[PDB]
Amino acid sequence: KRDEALFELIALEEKRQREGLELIASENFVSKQVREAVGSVLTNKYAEGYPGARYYGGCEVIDRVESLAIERAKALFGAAWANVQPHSGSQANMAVYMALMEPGDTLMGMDLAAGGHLTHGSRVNFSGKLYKVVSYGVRPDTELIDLEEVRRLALEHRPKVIVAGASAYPRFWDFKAFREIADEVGAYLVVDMAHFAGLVAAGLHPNPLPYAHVVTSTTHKTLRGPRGGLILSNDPELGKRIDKLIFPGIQGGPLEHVIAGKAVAFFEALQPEFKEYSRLVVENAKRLAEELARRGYRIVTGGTDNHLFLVDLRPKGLTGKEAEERLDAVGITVNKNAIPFDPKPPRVTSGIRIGTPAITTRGFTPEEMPLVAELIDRALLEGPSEALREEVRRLALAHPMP
Amino acid sequence: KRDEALFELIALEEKRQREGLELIASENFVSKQVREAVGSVLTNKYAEGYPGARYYGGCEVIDRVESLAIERAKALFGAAWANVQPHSGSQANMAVYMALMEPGDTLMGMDLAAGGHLTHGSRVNFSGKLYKVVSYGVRPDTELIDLEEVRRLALEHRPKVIVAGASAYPRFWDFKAFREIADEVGAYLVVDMAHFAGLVAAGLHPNPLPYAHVVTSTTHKTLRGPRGGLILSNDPELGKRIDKLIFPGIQGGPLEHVIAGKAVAFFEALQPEFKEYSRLVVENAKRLAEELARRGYRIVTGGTDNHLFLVDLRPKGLTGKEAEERLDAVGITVNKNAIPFDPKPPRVTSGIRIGTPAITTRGFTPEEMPLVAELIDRALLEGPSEALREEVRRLALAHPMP
Ligand SMILES: Nc1nc2c(c(=O)[nH]1)N(C=O)[C@@H](CNc1ccc(C(=O)N[C@@H](CCC(=O)O)C(=O)O)cc1)CN2
Ligand SMILES: Cc1ncc(COP(=O)(O)O)c(/C=N/[C@@H](CO)C(=O)O)c1O
Repeated sequence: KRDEALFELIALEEKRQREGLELIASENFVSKQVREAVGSVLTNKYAEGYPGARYYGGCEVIDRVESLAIERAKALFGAAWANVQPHSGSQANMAVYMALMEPGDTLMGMDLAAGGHLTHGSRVNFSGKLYKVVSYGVRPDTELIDLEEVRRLALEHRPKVIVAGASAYPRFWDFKAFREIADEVGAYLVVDMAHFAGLVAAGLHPNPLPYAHVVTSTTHKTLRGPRGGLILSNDPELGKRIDKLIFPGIQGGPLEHVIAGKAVAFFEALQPEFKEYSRLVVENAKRLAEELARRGYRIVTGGTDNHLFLVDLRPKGLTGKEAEERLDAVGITVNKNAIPFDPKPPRVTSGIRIGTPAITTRGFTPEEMPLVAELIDRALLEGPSEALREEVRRLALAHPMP
Repeated sequence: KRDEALFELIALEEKRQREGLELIASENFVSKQVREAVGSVLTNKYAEGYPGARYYGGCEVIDRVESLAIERAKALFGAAWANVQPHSGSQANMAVYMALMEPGDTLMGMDLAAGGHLTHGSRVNFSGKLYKVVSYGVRPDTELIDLEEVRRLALEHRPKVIVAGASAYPRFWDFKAFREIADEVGAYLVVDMAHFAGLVAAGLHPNPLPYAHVVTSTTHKTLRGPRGGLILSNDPELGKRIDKLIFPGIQGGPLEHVIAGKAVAFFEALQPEFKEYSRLVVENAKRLAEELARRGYRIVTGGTDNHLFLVDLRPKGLTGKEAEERLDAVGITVNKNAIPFDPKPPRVTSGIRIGTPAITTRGFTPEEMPLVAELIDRALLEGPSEALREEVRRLALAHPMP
């Protein structure tokens, strides 16, 4: 018997994805071959351990798959060591923190309200439960990280680990300065590149590998791979320590079908086509930010260096929650996001976050960003209408999904 | 461009799975429709939070998928609450421990050599690093759990959490007695049913749900679903606590394509055909253990009540590592496994673990277990030969599976 109730929902989700504009910055659409690998029989194999050093028979082919994912990751990112087993970006961070720190040690990371991730020290996350947390944010007058304040905080608190990277920070990172600061206090520098890993792979974002002691990431988001995690380093001895925390430390059997999907995603990113895709992501984001500024919004930090930007909605008197709702009503998905020193509480906010990776995967190009900006503005100014929902639906449908 | 090299490896793994006898007790073969759900576009959507309580818009269909998995898990096991987001059995156990304990509390679980899982308190695992561990074993004479020793250990050490369930214990569990022992010291009883979850669902193993405070599980062993984790409870208020530890506590975005696969697996397990499948799993395991005993192999406890058994290879002068290699040389896949009171460490061991869920899925019957026992025996006694490898290959190819 086919599970028809479940597959009816999958068909509805396929239709939903085709018929709207996905502007949430973390999203992307994986290729059919990434899906083919993830849906493979490799899920059937228990393969605890590492290639050639497994706790089960029968892993000869799985070992070739996992080694292929590892070697491609090292080639793609210019790394000396990789671990491709983390089930998610959160598990990548967890293994690294547990390899470098004991509970009670001090972790330094970007404040959630300023753009940091839950795993960078939030009190409701294991990162802020197991470790003492020092957070850094952005300057009120620049909207940017203040390296002098990062350094001041690190000297005062002597973190064991400093995390650079974020989920909602629209500019480049000074990885060299972060490593200088970590060196001054004897901390490890961990770079969580999840959001911008595709741009690093494409050479369109500074590469953190030479400066970080360890780099963590998601394989999804701008890298456009299957949902899962990744760890990289230029230090294979540190790598051996982290391998032990992934297994037997915090995971059991790895998802070898997902690892096969990671090998496919790395294959795709090693092709020259991926650099052009990534160039268009960055150009779409800059252009869309510019076109919204021309229509009367303000862009936090004035713009963006990467795939995402933050819209300050105060020129038009809207909250992030209101804007989210109005845009959802016409099939445009964004997410509310606090602006620096936001005057509104976090369930409300004064901003939204937009990213271009997903629409760029569907073939949107920079000359189409004025129209996207116009439709966003109309939704915000006019509120929802059937006509605007259908214009968005036609536009989405005209940009086929992988 | 298609990633031909990676897909050639997948084809080699498909061929390996067709042409050998997969006797690893923790493995199975998922159906084509479980694969189809896990390969779906649902990977593309970030769905942090829970159904009807998401961070982001656009989850209206995802919520119906996750809710379907939740409600089918509740119906399958008679639970009042379920969490279907854990990425793995390891993450299901981690979240439960962090919901019920603080680092430094006492955790009581089964000794690893006696059958307990790494996440039941191993010092190289988060369970033995974050918590103070005390372990119960089995009796040296019968190799069975002695509930009176379990009771003494609990009274002496006053654990906050007692774990019942195991990776390699071949007999039934007295969950009522474990709960009485937990109540005597005010401990929470956590049952990790990962190995026997399918047998519970089929009514062929005592159900822990009435007696445990919390039940954890994998979806991919006897449940024959996608690779992932699961949490259940008959207390929906305890469930709300644990939901917070899965997210935002230890995970980020859930794998909604895998969750769709879990829904499919639970649908398959609710079918009458699954009860007959599970009956044959247990009959095959009992018969195969009896057939090897009649060839002179020592079976730990003399037999099995479930899908797995352990062979003590000390009388044959072989380590489990050597047995695993010899069997794999002729296409019979097992894993070396610790046995109770094992003098050798986990990378060597004195035994092998065999289970029947995977071959039973391919249609192996109890009347074929005499032939499987013969092939295992010859592999250990004579070592490898192409004629023996081909005999194994023919028997495997007689049992096709899409
Ligand atoms: N009873 C039981 N059997 C099981 C497991 C289990 O947890 N318990 N496994 C659960 O997955 C599998 C084997 N996995 C294991 C992997 C590593 C270690 C371990 O203790 N490793 C140590 C020391 C190794 C050595 O020196 O031999 C380490 O890595 O430091 C144990 C089991 C299958 N059989
Ligand atoms: C009782 C129990 N709980 C949790 C897990 C952990 O499940 P993930 O592997 O993280 O999905 C397992 C796994 N067992 C494997 C070896 O780990 C095996 O037996 O062969 C288990 O047996």
